[PDB]
Amino acid sequence: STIEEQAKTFLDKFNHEAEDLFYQSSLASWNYNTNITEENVQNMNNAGDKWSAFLKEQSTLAQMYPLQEIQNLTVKLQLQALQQNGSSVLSEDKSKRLNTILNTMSTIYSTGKVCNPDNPQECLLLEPGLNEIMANSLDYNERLWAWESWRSEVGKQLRPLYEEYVVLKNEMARANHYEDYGDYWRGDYEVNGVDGYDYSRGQLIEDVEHTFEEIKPLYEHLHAYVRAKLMNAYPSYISPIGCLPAHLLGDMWGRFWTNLYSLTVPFGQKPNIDVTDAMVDQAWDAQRIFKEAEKFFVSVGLPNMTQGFWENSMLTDPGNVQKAVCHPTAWDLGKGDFRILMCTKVTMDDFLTAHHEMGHIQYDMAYAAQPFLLRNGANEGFHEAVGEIMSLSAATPKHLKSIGLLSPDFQEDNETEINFLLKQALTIVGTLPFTYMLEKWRWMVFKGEIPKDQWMKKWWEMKREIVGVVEPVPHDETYCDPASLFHVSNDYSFIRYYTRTLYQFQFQEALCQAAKHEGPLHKCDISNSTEAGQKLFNMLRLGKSEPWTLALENVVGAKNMNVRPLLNYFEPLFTWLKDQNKNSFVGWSTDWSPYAD
Amino acid sequence: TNLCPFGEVFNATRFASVYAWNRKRISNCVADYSVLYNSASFSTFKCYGVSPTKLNDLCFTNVYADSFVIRGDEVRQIAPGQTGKIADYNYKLPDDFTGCVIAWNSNNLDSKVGGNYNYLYRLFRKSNLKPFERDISTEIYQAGSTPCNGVEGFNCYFPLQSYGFQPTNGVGYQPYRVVVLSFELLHAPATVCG
Ligand SMILES: *[C@@H]1O[C@H](CO)[C@@H](O)[C@H](O)[C@H]1NC(C)=O
Ligand SMILES: *[C@@H]1O[C@H](CO)[C@@H](O)[C@H](O)[C@H]1NC(C)=O
Ligand SMILES: *[C@@H]1O[C@H](CO)[C@@H](O)[C@H](O)[C@H]1NC(C)=O
Ligand SMILES: *[C@@H]1O[C@H](CO)[C@@H](O)[C@H](O)[C@H]1NC(C)=O
Ligand SMILES: *[C@@H]1O[C@H](CO)[C@@H](O)[C@H](O)[C@H]1NC(C)=O
Ligand SMILES: [Cl-]
Ligand SMILES: [Zn+2]
Repeated sequence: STIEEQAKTFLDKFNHEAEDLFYQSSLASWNYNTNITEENVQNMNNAGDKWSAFLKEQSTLAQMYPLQEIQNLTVKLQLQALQQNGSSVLSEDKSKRLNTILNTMSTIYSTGKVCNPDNPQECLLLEPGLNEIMANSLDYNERLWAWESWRSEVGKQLRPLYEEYVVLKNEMARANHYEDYGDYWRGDYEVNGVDGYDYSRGQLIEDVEHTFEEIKPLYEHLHAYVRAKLMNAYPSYISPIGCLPAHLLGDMWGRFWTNLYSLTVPFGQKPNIDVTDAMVDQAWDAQRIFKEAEKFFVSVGLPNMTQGFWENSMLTDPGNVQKAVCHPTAWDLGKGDFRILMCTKVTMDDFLTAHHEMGHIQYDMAYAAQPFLLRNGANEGFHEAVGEIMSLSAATPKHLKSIGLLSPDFQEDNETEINFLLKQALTIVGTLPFTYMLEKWRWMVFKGEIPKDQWMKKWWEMKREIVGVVEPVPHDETYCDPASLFHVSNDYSFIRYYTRTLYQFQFQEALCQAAKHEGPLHKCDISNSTEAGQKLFNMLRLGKSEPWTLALENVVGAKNMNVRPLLNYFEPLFTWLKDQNKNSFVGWSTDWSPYAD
Repeated sequence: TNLCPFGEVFNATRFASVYAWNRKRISNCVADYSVLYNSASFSTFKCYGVSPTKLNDLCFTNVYADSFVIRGDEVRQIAPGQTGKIADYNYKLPDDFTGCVIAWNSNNLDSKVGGNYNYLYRLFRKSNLKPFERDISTEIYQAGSTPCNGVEGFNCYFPLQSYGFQPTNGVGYQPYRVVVLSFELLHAPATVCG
């Protein structure tokens, strides 16, 4: 009778149709990804097309019930998710133009190549060629050549496309009554109509900026320590008061500073924990690795894996006859079918990755009873936050001793912990100014605050000011250096890596408290704590049926993103950095550059 | 003194869809209810009213054996006082139910790669079923006010949806064969004993 009762019946029909159509698609996608054949690309495309067509038809249909006349909020959440027409609010001509632009930028990125200035037939792609240079080379000029020629050969191609992408995406977003495409992206965090849990799209800007201010002193000190270490190794290339040259950061963008570890390691003769040899000594295999991770989750009160998981997952490289896509992924196919795909090696890295991916599965199993559309993380940052904390616990010396991979005669001390925290900070803290700065620039481009003729000028001013990184070669507006990173040229939002990073330390802090952990937060292992498992499970089973602010509060007692646990985690390194830096300049002047003499 | 034909109900090659649940009347025969219990091949065998061990020492005028296929997660609705799509729209047990409910996993027979769509269930109905009622209509369900004129459209859904049984589903989604035994007493002689 009423509009809500009809929407309920419509969703009732959608859920049952969607489950089966999504299941076929996932199944066809699975057979391609474990067995790369031309026939399988085809089945994968057809079943995905059916699923895409089903959604467009159901989206149109869902728009005939106005949310304005729906009071039940979970009905309202589902209808709204299905109603977001997205691109189909543009004219067909603009949609086709946009999808063509998207496609071209994507293939420019994945097929873009540079050839060395001596041999026009010997070329490198980004992956593996340029990435191997930017992660491994110590040679200043090789790194400079890779950095610059990536941005001038492929970035210049992306520039005109990116300009037209911004125009069309903004048209798309305004037609859906957002103020621009960045505001559209910030929609992931919006909560309306739940008293004491609402969250506006603009509020995300303020909380990212406020939490970032509190991160700056840790980052300034990390930056100053890293600059001093690099200056010792490159004395004629680095100013003691300047920004870090962008091509000296350990990958193609300085997205993570992970690969600076060999040049910056504090206590360079202390042994690093690597249980790989011990796994090989005890003849572990992939099966044992995943059995151990299962044991980890069972120890905190969470279910074991389903029988189908063990039967249907692909946990080792399937030999050489069939080729597989070996990037580790957790699959939620629907209908109680959960799988991990991973070409597992007998290494500590893959041992930790397995706990990470199985955390995804554990999240997927917990919200499987939610209606189809609410089967997801509470927001874009939750799934990855959940995966990360599992590797935190699994890697600690306590846990590695507990499972017999680390000798009890292993000696943890001051220095090995500072080593570990610095390696952690290079990756985790190093990416936070990078991530904030990149998204801020996109948010301002989408908002219209950066004219086209200052795109690159503003990009490099914000790199120098916010990130403390300076370009080694001047770039005019024929470049599009943002787009030389995957997420920009492939149309993915980036703030998720910032929010995820804060969430994970909030979770870990809460769970380690519930586990009664004594000592510095980075040493905590939540193993054997059913109190920790329950507190996590109370959020996991929510999916996205509740506001993310409430889902967060279930675990950590607060309703918002908070930096304090991240700083708490890094406090032992902070005080050590501050002491190390007593004879250094802390901070950076932005006018120095490698090419200005 | 002939044996009750339970093998043809339990070992049928193909079961009914639950919306069109099959009923077999059992009469004038001798039934060994403790070979059924002591098979150790059923995941569910919950009698409501008297123990199997004890009802093998009993006589009834008529026994009914209803059989059908549902999802693993739905077997719990084959019990008195349950709600859900099966209990409300397909097969409804009364409150004072006195028979037995048997079920087992039939993933090996009732699912196949690419999907077995043979089995259907009723997704919508204007109201709930009375106990032991059966509805096999295929009338388009009018969810709105505009009539349907016998075709699917906005607010007009075909009322029967198919299960899609693939062998790789989870146990909650796998097919389960179900036999329900109803025992009745009347004024006529008791033609079923053990
Ligand atoms: C891989 O795919 C081919 C065709 O796409 C199929 O015939 C073959 O059986 C598959 N291999 C395995 C191991 O399933
Ligand atoms: C919303 O709808 C679902 C199903 O229609 C129902 O179970 C739930 O209790 C309802 N909640 C509210 C607050 O209306
Ligand atoms: C998972 O744990 C339960 C609880 O003991 C057990 O009954 C079940 O058989 C286990 N599953 C597997 C695949 O071992
Ligand atoms: C968890 O408990 C078991 C049983 O007491 C023990 O063998 C294992 O080492 C424990 N793990 C930790 C990290 O305490
Ligand atoms: C069904 O078949 C099996 C296998 O032969 C048999 O043991 C069983 O008794 C049969 N069921 C009945 C009710 O006779
Ligand atoms: Cl850049
Ligand atoms: Zn992950």
